[PDB]
Amino acid sequence: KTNLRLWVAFQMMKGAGWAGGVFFGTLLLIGFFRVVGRMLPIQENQAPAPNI
Amino acid sequence: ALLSFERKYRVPGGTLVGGNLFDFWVGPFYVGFFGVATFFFAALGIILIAWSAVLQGTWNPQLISVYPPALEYGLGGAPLAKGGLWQIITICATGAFVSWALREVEICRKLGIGYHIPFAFAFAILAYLTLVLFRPVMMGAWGYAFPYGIWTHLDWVSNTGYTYGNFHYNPAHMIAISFFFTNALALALHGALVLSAANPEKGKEMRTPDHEDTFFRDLVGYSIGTLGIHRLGLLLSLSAVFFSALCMIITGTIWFDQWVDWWQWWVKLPWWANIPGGING
Amino acid sequence: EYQNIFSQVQVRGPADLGMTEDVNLANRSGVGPFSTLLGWFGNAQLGPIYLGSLGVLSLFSGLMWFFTIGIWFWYQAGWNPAVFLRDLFFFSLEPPAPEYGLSFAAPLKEGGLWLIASFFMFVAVWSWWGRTYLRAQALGMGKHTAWAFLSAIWLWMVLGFIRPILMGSWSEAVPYGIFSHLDWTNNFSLVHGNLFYNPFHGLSIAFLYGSALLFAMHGATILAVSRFGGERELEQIADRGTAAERAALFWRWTMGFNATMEGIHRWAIWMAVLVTLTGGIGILLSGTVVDNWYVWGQNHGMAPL
Amino acid sequence: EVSEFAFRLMMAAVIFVGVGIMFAFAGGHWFVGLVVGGLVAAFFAATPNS
Amino acid sequence: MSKFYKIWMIFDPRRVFVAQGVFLFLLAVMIHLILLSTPSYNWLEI
Amino acid sequence: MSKFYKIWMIFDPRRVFVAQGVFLFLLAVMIHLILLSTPSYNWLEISAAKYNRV
Amino acid sequence: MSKFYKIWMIFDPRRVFVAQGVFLFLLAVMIHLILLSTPSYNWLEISAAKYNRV
Amino acid sequence: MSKFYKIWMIFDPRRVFVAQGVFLFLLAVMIHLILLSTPSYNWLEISAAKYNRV
Amino acid sequence: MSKFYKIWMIFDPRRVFVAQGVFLFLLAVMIHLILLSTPSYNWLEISAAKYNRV
Amino acid sequence: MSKFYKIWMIFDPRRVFVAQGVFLFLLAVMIHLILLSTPSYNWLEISAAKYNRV
Amino acid sequence: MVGVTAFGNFDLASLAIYSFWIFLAGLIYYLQTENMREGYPLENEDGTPAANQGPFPLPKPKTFILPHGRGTLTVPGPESEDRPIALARTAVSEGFPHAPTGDPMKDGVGPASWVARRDLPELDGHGHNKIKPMKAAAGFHVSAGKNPIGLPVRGCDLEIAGKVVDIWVDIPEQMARFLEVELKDGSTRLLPMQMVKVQSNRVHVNALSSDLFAGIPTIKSPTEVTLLEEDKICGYVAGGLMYAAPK
Amino acid sequence: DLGYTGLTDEQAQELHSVYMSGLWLFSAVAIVAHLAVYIWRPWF
Amino acid sequence: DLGYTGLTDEQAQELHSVYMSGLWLFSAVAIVAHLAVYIWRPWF
Amino acid sequence: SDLGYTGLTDEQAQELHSVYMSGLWLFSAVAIVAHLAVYIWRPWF
Ligand SMILES: CCCCCCCCCCCCCCCCCC(=O)OC[C@H](COP(=O)([O-])OCC(O)COP(=O)([O-])OC[C@@H](COC(=O)CCCCCCCCCCCCCCCCC)OC(=O)CCCCCCCCCCCCCCCCC)OC(=O)CCCCCCCCCCCCCCCCC
Ligand code: BCL
Ligand SMILES: COC(C)(C)C/C=C/C(C)=C/C=C/C(C)=C/C=C/C(C)=C/C=C/C=C(C)/C=C/C=C(\C)CC/C=C(\C)CCC=C(C)C
Ligand SMILES: COC(C)(C)C/C=C/C(C)=C/C=C/C(C)=C/C=C/C(C)=C/C=C/C=C(C)/C=C/C=C(\C)CC/C=C(\C)CCC=C(C)C
Ligand SMILES: COC(C)(C)C/C=C/C(C)=C/C=C/C(C)=C/C=C/C(C)=C/C=C\C=C(C)\C=C\C=C(/C)CC/C=C(\C)CCC=C(C)C
Ligand SMILES: [Fe+2]
Repeated sequence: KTNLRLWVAFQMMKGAGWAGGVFFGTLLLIGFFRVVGRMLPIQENQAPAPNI
Repeated sequence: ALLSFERKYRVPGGTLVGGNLFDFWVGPFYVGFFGVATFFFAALGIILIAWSAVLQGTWNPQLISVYPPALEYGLGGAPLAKGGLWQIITICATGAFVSWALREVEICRKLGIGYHIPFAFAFAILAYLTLVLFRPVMMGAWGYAFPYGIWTHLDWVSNTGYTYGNFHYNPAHMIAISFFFTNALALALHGALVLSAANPEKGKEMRTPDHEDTFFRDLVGYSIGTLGIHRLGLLLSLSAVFFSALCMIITGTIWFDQWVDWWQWWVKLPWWANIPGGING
Repeated sequence: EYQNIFSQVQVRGPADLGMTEDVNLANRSGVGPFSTLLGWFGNAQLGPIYLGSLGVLSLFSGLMWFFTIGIWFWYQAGWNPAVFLRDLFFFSLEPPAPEYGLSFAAPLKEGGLWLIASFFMFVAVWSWWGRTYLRAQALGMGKHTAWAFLSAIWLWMVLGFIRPILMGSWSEAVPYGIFSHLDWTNNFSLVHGNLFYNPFHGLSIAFLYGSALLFAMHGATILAVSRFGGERELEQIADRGTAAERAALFWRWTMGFNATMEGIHRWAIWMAVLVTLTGGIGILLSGTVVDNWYVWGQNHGMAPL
Repeated sequence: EVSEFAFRLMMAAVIFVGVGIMFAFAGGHWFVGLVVGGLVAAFFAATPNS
Repeated sequence: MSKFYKIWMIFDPRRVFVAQGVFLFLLAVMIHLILLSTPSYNWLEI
Repeated sequence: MSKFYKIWMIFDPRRVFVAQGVFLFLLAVMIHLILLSTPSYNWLEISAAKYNRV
Repeated sequence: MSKFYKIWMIFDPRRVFVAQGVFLFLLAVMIHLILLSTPSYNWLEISAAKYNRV
Repeated sequence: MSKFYKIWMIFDPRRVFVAQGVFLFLLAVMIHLILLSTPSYNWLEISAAKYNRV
Repeated sequence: MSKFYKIWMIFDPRRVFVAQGVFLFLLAVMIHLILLSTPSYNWLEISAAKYNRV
Repeated sequence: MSKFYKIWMIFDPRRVFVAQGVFLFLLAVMIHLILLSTPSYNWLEISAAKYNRV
Repeated sequence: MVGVTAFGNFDLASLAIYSFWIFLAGLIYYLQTENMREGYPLENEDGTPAANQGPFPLPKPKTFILPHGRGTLTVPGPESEDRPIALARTAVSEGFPHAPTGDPMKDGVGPASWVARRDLPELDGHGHNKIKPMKAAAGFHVSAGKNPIGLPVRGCDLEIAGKVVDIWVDIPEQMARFLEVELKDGSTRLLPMQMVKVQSNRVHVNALSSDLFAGIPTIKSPTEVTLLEEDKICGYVAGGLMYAAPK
Repeated sequence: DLGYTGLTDEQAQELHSVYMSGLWLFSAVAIVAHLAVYIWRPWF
Repeated sequence: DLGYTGLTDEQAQELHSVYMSGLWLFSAVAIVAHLAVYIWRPWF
Repeated sequence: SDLGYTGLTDEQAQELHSVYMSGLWLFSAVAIVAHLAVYIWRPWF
């Protein structure tokens, strides 16, 4: 049944699309924090490594 | 297996992902979709901690430490034995925490209660993510995060604090500490009051909420009430964690010097900057 | 959508004077004003406050302590209101110098006035503890508040009275200032190695984080089940309802085990008295038994060595 | 829809920022702006218009 | 594989498909980040 | 040995299959990460050394 | 020791089977990790040294 | 000595058996860890030194 | 002294037996740890020195 | 002096017995640790010096 | 006492830490045993006692003396549900949900469950009813919020279900507890105040749709509400969230 | 016929046929991508 | 005669038959992969 | 009498224990063969 095939595809796509939206949203958030750290004067004032 | 009243509450509904799939219990625990996810992530993290202990060469649980990548790696990958395992464990810990929160949401909506507990947990998850993700990403490297060890993450705390002189001169730090101390005080007082009403002098009847109200009105002249005390506890805990997250996020990103030096803006206010007396004059 | 964080309607009636179990009603005051802000968050009524003999003692001694510290701050400011406001948080009453030991011969400017203020504070705090005990007794309640306060008093006594005597010097004690006692804690950790490696420090921090964790958990649970009248816990103990059952089942399905409407309060009181009790022990051990906590950790498998 | 309290809070925040910049320029220090703006914003937000 | 189809009389096909889509996407992401973290195969670097 | 089918008389197949999938995937990922952690059997670095990619 | 089957009148087989499966898996992982921690029994390193892999 | 069976009238067998199993396993693990911690009874190092496994 | 059995009309026999078992095991472990920490009476090190196993 | 039995009509025997046992054990352990801390009465060191177990 | 060890590295700090570990184990045991005073012994899903009961033994009974001659309560004790539960097993094996036989909100199962509390009103410290309608409460009035009396009540289906006529007030705490809502048929229902949002020109009940307002359990006496009636009402209104999701 | 899901035997057979079709198509796509990557840069 | 799941004897026997089929298929794939790895790079 | 906590009779307990012992002995035999292989490969005594 072709409708059965397309329904399986639709459920698979729903799961994959929800997961991808979440993961890419997190990746965008990481890029946001990275860019706003680039604008900050962190490059001038750099802290020492706290793990010894 | 079940509590004497548990049977009527175990009904088929309230899931977020999946349906009758994963809608069952394992002993006392509820294991939905996010129960499976939480178990997977937590087991992976624990085995990876043990394997890092194997790599490091120690079996003492107080000496086991999993270190972030060195600063030379920036925000990229690292070799597994030199910071990759820390990154994998961080991803697993984040997944375990978020799946735990979502499982709690599923339980909340199966039982018909409000979602206060997952929200409160999300505050702690955000504090952890501030320490492990947001601050290192702004600062430019994964090596500004803390290691996964019982006594070495305390070394991270000590070194990070002493980079900026004495750390409890950070103002948001002061607010967070005040909230933490106030919260512990409120918790002690609340537990003691409820117990004293429920457990009066021997041979007496149980006290009522009027007796509790009267006890604190006699003591301090004000009683906040039962709803009030529970709101106060929730907000005190969340405000403590929020202000700790703030004081850390502004620490290596906006501030760079000793905090005791930050407090000089009040002293150098123009109308008393030069008056010759006291401590700063 | 209503999260029950703030009241949305506020009602006022006649003020509640309280119970009359065996309280001496002549020692009470009248009811104070009602406050709408407190009504938004909790109860609006202020008062009546009980003030008996132990209350007079506590008020007098605490007032004298506050006044002594304030007059010293005014002396340090040069009697200048502007300097007093500017260098507030910088003034301090310091304890005697280490040369004087435990003796009471230190001058007023050096450490004598600190001793006077400390006597006033000691009397005030112990009389307040007695007041909490007697206020619990008058109403017929148990004395749980008194013993939790006794834990807090134990830490306060170790910090200010017991450890200076074991160390043999009043200079070991805490100054009366805002930034000064913070500098005191930092120097205490530095002199004694690393206070992170004090194990009772670690237990105290565990129980402080535990108080925050537990009481966020508990406040959130009571707010979540308050749609069933969960906040009236004293009758959920006597008549278990659906609120207590749903709370227990939430925590049992989540983390495998749960509590009662009363056992959770036992957990709460113990989780807070433990932070203060372990802290007292850890401070008493510092300097008298261990002079360097990092070396102790190295010898006890906590540091790499 | 938004509540009257919510509107008061939005406008209190914008008034806080505005008056803060305003009196941080007028006075020599940012603390003057913070104090005046926070007092005005608190007074504005504590008095919902309904 | 004679009678593997009987797995669908054990589990709901819709929910299995959604969960399997989630699993496949997360596995792909895992393998891709493993590849990126290596100095070689980092196609963005080249 | 011929009587082992009676394990399904004790355990419902749904929970068992869920747990078995979780366990098997976890074990596979664990073994792969252990192999990637060692200089030898890190097939990516072995390939890089063999083909002089550096 | 011919009446040991009566343990199944004391303990429910399903609880026992689950608990012992967890116990056996964890014990196996523990022993393997101990052997991997020992340089003279870390078979990965032994094979790398035997076949001259650096 | 012949009346020790009456202990089962005092104590519930289920909890006794569970606690005894946990205690025995933990005692065995503790003794094994103690032996592994001593250089003269770590049988893995002893084998590594008897057979020349540097 | 012949009337010490009356202690069992004062103390619950089941609570006493559990408290006593915990107490006795903890005391035994503590004494063994004390003896292991003294270089004399550490039987493992004594045997190692006696048989030249170092 | 012959009426001290009357103490048992104002104190409950169970509380007294439990408190007495806890207090006695703690006192004895404290005194033993004090003696072990002093080198003059550390019998494990006196015996070692007597028989030259060093 | 610095450096003074009894044996090995065992000094007063080690003594203190081991003493604390023993005390903490004992205290955790005590706390869990005190927690075990409700819902035990554990049961099978067919009601019989469970073979497995747990590591912690059941505590000795303790007795509460309830105020106002309400009696005593001994816990742990013999606790029965005392109400029929309209649920059916979906699996022979344990660990699976139980399905409602009929109407779950009517039958009171799942998120719509209620407990057979006492059929008496809850009392204050003087013996009067704790909760009273604001008309019965002498000297009470709405102080500082949006007064809901007269506002239309709207269910989750965008339709009007009645109007607010009175507020039921907790006299000792001086807080509002219930909203009295008159329906189309001239009958009043009580809504928990924690379950309604008081907007500018309406009261919104998200948990319950307009028709379902008719099925809220009523109170037999107009001037007071007992603990059983509070459980019935609150359970129904809360279960509306799960069982009124369609429409 | 345990039938915890409500599908009959024939429904399960038909759905498994379509699911096998998809699994093999996905396998082919993954195989061709792997062959491309192996030609570009082998990992053995 | 003992039953905890509601499966009959034959139902459990058939479930075990197909479960063994899947287990043996999975194990055969595992052996082939292990043989390939061992030929590629032995670990003994 | 029976002394039953799980509701198993004697016959059900015997049949369950027989099958459990079969499984235990198979697991143990596999472990023994594994230990023989390891000991030939690298003896630890
Ligand atoms: C071998 C070493 C290990 C040792 C232990 C190992 C033994 C095995 C494990 C044992 C552990 C058991 C734990 C279970 C206790 C739970 C009992 C309970 O909560 O309810 C029962 C009972 C009342 O239950 P209830 O049902 O609510 O009663 C209602 C009543 O009807 C009406 O109410 P009420 O009027 O009767 O009173 C209510 C209150 C009542 O309970 C009490 O009365 C407590 C009394 C105060 C504590 C005693 C210290 C005070 C100083 C002594 C002077 C006064 C002594 C006389 C007290 C008057 C009693 C008549 O009940 C409470 O729940 C209060 C809870 C909070 C108590 C916190 C007290 C902390 C004070 C801090 C003192 C710091 C100074 C020294 C610090 C240590 C020094 C290094 O409460 C208690 O019995 C409390 C026990 C107090 C424990 C004291 C702490 C020990 C600290 C040691 C730390 C570890 C040492 C490591 C350092 C070593 C350094 C070298
Ligand atoms: C550089 C600084 C050092 C350090 C130095 C110290 C020292 C020194 C001490 C602590 C102590 C504590 N520290 Mg430390 N601490 C460090 C790092 C940390 C970190 C961290 C994340 O890094 C954390 C979470 C903590 C946490 C803690 C707490 C658990 C604990 C204090 C309990 C308390 O409530 O005290 C506050 C409560 C009191 C003092 C009790 C007060 C009770 C009395 C009765 C109140 C009288 C009030 C008076 C009458 C008021 C009038 C008021 C008006 C009526 C309004 N520390 C580092 C390593 N910390 C204490 C402790 O116990 O350690 C073992 C302590 O003494
Ligand atoms: C650190 O330690 C290291 C990693 C170094 C080594 C330590 C290692 C360990 C501890 C390894 C563990 C090895 C184990 C214990 C492996 C377990 C392997 C198993 C038990 C695999 C199971 C394979 C079974 C499989 C895939 C399932 C086949 C089942 C099927 C397709 C489904 C059956 C289809 C059905 C049933 C229809 C039924 C329905 C009706 C109506 C009849
Ligand atoms: C650090 O210390 C080290 C690790 C170095 C050394 C210390 C070591 C220790 C402490 C080692 C512990 C070794 C132990 C204690 C091992 C336990 C081994 C056991 C006891 C294994 C049990 C194996 C049982 C197995 C596989 C079960 C086979 C059972 C079956 C299939 C179940 C069949 C029974 C059935 C199905 C019910 C069917 C009948 C009916 C009527 C339905
Ligand atoms: C205009 O403003 C006026 C002048 C009207 C008043 C304003 C006043 C001010 C600015 C007051 C300042 C209050 C402050 C800043 C207080 C600082 C209080 C702190 C922060 C204390 C912090 C740690 C203190 C600790 C642990 C104290 C422990 C004290 C003790 C146990 C008491 C010990 C009692 C004993 C030592 C001495 C024994 C001698 C005799 C005769 C018994
Ligand atoms: Fe509470």
